[PDB]
Amino acid sequence: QSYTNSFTRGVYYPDKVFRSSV
Amino acid sequence: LVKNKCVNFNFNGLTGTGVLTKSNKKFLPFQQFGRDIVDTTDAVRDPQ
Amino acid sequence: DYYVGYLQPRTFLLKYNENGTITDAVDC
Amino acid sequence: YENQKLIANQFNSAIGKIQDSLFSTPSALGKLQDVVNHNAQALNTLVK
Ligand SMILES: *[C@@H]1O[C@H](CO)[C@@H](O)[C@H](O)[C@H]1NC(C)=O
Repeated sequence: QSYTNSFTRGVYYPDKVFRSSV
Repeated sequence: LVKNKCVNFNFNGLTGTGVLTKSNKKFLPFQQFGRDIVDTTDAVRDPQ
Repeated sequence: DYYVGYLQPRTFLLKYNENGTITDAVDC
Repeated sequence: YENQKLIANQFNSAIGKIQDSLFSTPSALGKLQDVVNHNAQALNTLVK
């Protein structure tokens, strides 16, 4: 019934690949 | 599984040739593969 | 007491930590 | 033959100023770094 803004939420891991400092 | 030998591998459908040694990298308990800036498989976890 | 949002096809730049943990993603 | 000492002092000061200028400014050696970066970028694109 109300409205807000998503500051930075909603980021998930795209796949199952490990990456280090990239 | 053999180590320190140039041996073809078929880890869970991932196929290639190389030398398989011990890794000190830390994996989150959902990641299977491992890449780098060049985007090549650098480290893989044992399916077993 | 909950929020609902819809996903759209975007392009994102993600920064992985040495221990491969996503920190501070930036939109495009 | 008349201003030998003055000229020597001027040269000595100039060489020190050159050393300080090279030490301080990091963008002086732009060309060599650009060549290295271009080669690295070409190799990275080729492998990618
Ligand atoms: C990464 O892993 C190492 C080793 O477990 C740990 O010491 C460190 O705190 C972890 N996190 C960061 C951000 O370095």
